[PDB]
Amino acid sequence: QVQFKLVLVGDGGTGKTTFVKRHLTGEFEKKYVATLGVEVHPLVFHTNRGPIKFNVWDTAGQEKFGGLRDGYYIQAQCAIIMFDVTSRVTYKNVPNWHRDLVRVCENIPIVLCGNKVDIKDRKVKAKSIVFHRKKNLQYYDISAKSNYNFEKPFLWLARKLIGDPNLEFVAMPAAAPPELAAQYEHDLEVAQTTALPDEDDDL
Amino acid sequence: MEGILDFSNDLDIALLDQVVSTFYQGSGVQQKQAQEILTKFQDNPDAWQKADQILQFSTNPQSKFIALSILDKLITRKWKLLPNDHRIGIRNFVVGMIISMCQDDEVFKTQKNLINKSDLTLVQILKQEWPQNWPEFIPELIGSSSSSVNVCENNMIVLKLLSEEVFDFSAEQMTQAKALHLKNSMSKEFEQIFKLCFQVLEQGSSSSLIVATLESLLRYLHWIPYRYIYETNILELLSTKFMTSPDTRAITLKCLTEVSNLKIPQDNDLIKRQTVLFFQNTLQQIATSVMPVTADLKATYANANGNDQSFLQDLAMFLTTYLARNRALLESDESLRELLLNAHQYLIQLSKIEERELFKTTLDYWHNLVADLFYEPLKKHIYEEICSQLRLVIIENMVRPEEVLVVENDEGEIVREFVKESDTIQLYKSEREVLVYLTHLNVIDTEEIMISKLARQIDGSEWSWHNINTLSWAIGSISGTMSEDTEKRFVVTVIKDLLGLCEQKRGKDNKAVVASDIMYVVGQYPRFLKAHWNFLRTVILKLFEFMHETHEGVQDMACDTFIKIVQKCKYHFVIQQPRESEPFIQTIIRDIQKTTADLQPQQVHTFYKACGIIISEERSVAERNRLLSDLMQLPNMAWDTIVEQSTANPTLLLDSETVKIIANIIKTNVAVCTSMGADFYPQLGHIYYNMLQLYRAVSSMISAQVAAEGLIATKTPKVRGLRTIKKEILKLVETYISKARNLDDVVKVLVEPLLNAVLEDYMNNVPDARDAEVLNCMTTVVEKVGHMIPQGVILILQSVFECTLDMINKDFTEYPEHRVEFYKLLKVINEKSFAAFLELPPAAFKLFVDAICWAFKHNNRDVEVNGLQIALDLVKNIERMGNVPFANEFHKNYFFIFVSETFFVLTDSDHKSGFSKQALLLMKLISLVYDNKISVPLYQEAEVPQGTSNQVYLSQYLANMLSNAFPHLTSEQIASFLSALTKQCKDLVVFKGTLRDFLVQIKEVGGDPTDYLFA
Amino acid sequence: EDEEVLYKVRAKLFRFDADAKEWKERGTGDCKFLKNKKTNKVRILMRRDKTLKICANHIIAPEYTLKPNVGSDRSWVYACTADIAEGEAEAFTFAIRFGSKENADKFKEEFEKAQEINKK
Ligand SMILES: Nc1nc2c(ncn2[C@@H]2O[C@H](COP(=O)(O)OP(=O)(O)OP(=O)(O)O)[C@@H](O)[C@H]2O)c(=O)[nH]1
Ligand SMILES: */C(S)=N/CC/C=C/[S@@](=O)c1cc(C(F)(F)F)cc(C(F)(F)F)c1
Ligand SMILES: [Cl-]
Ligand SMILES: [Mg+2]
Repeated sequence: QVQFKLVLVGDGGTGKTTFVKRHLTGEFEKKYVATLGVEVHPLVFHTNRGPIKFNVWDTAGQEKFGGLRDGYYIQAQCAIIMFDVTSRVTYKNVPNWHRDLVRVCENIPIVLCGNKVDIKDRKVKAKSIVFHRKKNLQYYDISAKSNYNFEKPFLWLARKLIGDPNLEFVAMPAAAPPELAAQYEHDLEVAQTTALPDEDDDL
Repeated sequence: MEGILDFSNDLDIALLDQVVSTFYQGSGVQQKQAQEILTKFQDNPDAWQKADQILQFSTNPQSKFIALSILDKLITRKWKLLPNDHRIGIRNFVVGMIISMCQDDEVFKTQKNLINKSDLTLVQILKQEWPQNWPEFIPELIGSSSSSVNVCENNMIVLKLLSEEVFDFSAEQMTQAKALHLKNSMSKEFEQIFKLCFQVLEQGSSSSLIVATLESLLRYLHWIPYRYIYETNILELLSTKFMTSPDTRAITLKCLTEVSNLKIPQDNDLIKRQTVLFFQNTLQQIATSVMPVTADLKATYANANGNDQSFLQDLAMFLTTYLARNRALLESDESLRELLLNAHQYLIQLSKIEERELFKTTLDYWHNLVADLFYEPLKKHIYEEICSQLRLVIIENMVRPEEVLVVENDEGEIVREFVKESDTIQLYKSEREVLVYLTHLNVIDTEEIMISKLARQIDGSEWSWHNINTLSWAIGSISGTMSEDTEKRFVVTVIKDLLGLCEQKRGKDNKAVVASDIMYVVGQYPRFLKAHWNFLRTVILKLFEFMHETHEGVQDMACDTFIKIVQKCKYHFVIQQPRESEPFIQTIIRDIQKTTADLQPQQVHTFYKACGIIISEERSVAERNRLLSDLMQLPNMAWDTIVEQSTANPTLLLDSETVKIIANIIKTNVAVCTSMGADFYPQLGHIYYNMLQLYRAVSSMISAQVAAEGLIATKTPKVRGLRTIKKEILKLVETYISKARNLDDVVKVLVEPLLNAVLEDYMNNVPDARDAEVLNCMTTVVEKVGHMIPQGVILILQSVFECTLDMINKDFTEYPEHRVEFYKLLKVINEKSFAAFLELPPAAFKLFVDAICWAFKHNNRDVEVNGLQIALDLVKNIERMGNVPFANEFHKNYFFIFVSETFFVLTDSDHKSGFSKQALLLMKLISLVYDNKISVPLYQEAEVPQGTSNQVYLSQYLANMLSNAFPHLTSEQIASFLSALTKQCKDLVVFKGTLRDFLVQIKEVGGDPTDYLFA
Repeated sequence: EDEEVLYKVRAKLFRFDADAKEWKERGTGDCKFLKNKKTNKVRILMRRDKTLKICANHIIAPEYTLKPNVGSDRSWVYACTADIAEGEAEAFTFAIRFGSKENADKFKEEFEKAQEINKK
């Protein structure tokens, strides 16, 4: 296990933190708590070429909460630029994020991601998205909510960093599992009587 | 670690260098605290005074990078504010430390990040000071370039970044006047920059200096005159020499691409020839130095050595960019024919690469080409052989169309798709367009290819799921391009062959693939089906067999195929065909229960929707109504039995099986109504009064359950089921009214029982029990018949306005549907029945104005737009009232509320996406006083002198507002901005420009007030 | 290959955050019941789709009881004292939702078969 610094950039509310959390814990955070500066999160995938670890530098998209700004990109070995397909202004600012990113990270694999494709009223159409071609970025339509192509940016980055385009995610074999009380039935009560979110979802 | 925050003591650099090392090279909790210390250190306003100390004494390159970040912020914002000895002093240690790092070969090699930042930080100074306070910069930069090679190379980085900041990223970040000032300054001194740039290119050949010089060249190509490129040898150097070394190749190919994209003075034969020549050279170097035209570029990209993928990406971008613009230069001359076809043969090979985004880049080109070949006389014969290959490339890489609902999973079985693949829909459309054009350009070649592929699928020598799928999807995609007689035999052969595969191939899996392809093909060829009834009948009966299939993909696709066929072939179902005792719609309706027995409820509703499409084709009103009645036999009998039981109770609805029966009856009514529209009225009339009674009964039980079990009840299955019944009843009415032709019967029969059922119920329920679909249903009622029921619009407002506004004014997050549907309803009311807002008592009309400015402040795009649109339309509404008491009292109460609130969202950074509409709204408000369309004074009688014009008071108000809102602006900056802003209120593109200038000046101190005299 | 697959079904798993007082998704994918042929002891093993990361790995203990969630007719909520999906053996309050009530009922039925096998 070698580790690669990934920087995650993009406009406010595009779904960067939601995306990372989804990969870390499996959760879908519905609240928008704006990142202050950066949150570093280790994130491991298991491949047929061994474990690959990313140090995911989850940067802040809002200007006022920006922090060190381009200082977060130093020694980054890859990156994800994120925008929201339900707002044009986040796609319009993709060149600004890229510009600041490639000034520091001159030669690194970058993914461009169009988040929130699960929303019906799509504003940035598929044919509009072409900025990645000249700048040699990989592009994926994604949704942190529906998990649409959620694994692709990491699969692709892993292939480039390890340098094997036949690299695949694999399942690690699971060890056989093993064979407070006054608050555990209190949790079990409030859990049964708290409703599971999104009960209209197909799962 | 926290000692660096305290500036009462001197800054400890060795401490700083470790908190930085802890941040980048460390982890965990130590990393998190170190980042907070660094952000507070950065954000301290006196931190820049420590930057020269850091640049001299610091040992850590990242500490120095952050020191330059603090300066970057100082220079872009508070530069003007500084004493002139600080400005001239900061310039000295930046210029002095850039040259320091370039003399040290090891620092120049190993610390490129710190050098690029120092260069960027210099360019920020140049934006401020150059050329007015630094006239000698460019001649001294050229003078320094002769001495050292590291200095020369780094100057190319400074000139690159300066070109970026002035021409590429100035539109947002600078005032119009200052962007123009800087562009003209560079444009004025580019003569001697290019002279250096070009002599360096002739004297290096391949190295880091040559790359950096070519990097800056790429930026110059974005803006410089055409004479610099075409009246110098430089096209020869790019197209020959710099193509041969791989270090220069990537950046050269990008330069040439930018050059290639230019439009040519087509009068000139010399530039035309030069444009042919650099292409001719570039292609020659690719053939000799990289790979020949025959090379398997698919395998190369897939192996992914070095920059091979980036190179092939850039080649594709270069070839397509050039050939889209300039391929006509190669098309007449017979000696240039081989060059034209080689370049296209490279694209044919690039197009075989498995990489979707690259494929889209190439496909976009092929579309451009085949489109031109379709319309341009005498072009298609040139590309016969290129097109012939492209048909094969596209047929073999057809993506799964939307309609095909079966896929292969990671296990390796043919399974229903879990979700829709949203990203391949545009890719399919793009492929179909190109493949359609190619089929038109040679219909014989396309048939032969597809049939010979289909022959090898039968004999088994090329059988797989990928091959048969792609073939069938392509066969389907080209529906329309053959003649009727050719399609006749073509489709017969395809079907008869696909049926052969059905027989031979065994298993659950194989049978599902072939059926999904047969379904796709059949559904794509309605013209065939219409001319061949016996076949159409057989198809439809086979689809009905598939509705009983244990495989769900096949089942679900048969329903979608059925609906798809009937949308196009409906007429052949309503007539009585030869050899048939009756119309086929009769037969379908008769066995409807038997046919749909194994279908899920939503699939049954599609089936009913399909029957609806057919029935609406019957133009005899007696017979259409009868068919409608026969179709609705099962749901009407279920419905009549439910009302007899609900008459006896109405507590029997608590039984959740009854709730589901009810919901599906309404859903079936909704489904038939969507296809039938205005023709559905007789079925609606049959159930309408009992339905709105059931709405009340269902609404009782919801409220009763909320009181009995708490707000949590709204999450339970039984209540959500009861809520569904209400949503679907509202959907049915919304759907009918939205398509109804006879608006008199809507107003007389439907509207008044509806309002009585839903409005008082909505109003009297708790927030969490209120269905937002009430609001949506009313939006449609007002939209279609709002003008006809002005007294009914008032009743809608009174019931939904204040209780809904109270749900959505605590924060921006809660009740998101209600939020959205609320402002839609207010929007359509304000357009269609504005009178309703005049009858609101004064205090409620205040809440309405508060409701609109609340919409402005939303980040939510749907709310924000409707907020700004209501504001716009409200001003027009009040304007058209003329000089009357309500308009006068409006302007006295709410004019400056709208002006100030519109100004808040322009200026606060967090409502950027509404800039256009905000600007338009603000222009319309300001226009009123400069046309004198506000008849009364806008001020208190003794606030200003007597008889002062509204134009004077408006400037005086805004001056004061902005002065308090932005105390760092000077009086002159404000006075200049408003002078400009007011007299541009009949010129929106300039008005918007003057706003963006303002937005730039408020992010800094000491902005130039003359900037606002730009137009 | 050490384990017989007794029952497999597509599902969405949640864990209850007690402090936030809300449910959070842990994974979506195939929930398998795996019968160890050496020990004859059944466990839940669940992997996330695509990434194949383990979102549930615990014994179907006899002590556990499947209780309904107030908001769902196609889910079960239960307390689990030893899940080893994310490394160390932690306690959790899981809920698990399925595509339909029919699937949820068959899950309950098979979960209790598994409990009787683990009881021996
Ligand atoms: N519909 C939909 N919503 C999403 C998706 N991803 C994220 N969101 C929502 O949009 C918001 C995004 O929040 P974050 O992920 O914190 O945004 P961010 O990019 O981290 O923003 P900053 O922290 O300001 O940089 C949240 O409220 C999410 O629930 C998605 O794929 N689909
Ligand atoms: C082989 S693929 N066996 C399983 C499915 C059978 C297909 S053929 O019976 C078939 C399918 C269809 C379709 F898809 F319904 F349109 C039509 C026809 C027919 F030839 F038109 F009858 C046959
Ligand atoms: Cl002044
Ligand atoms: Mg964030």
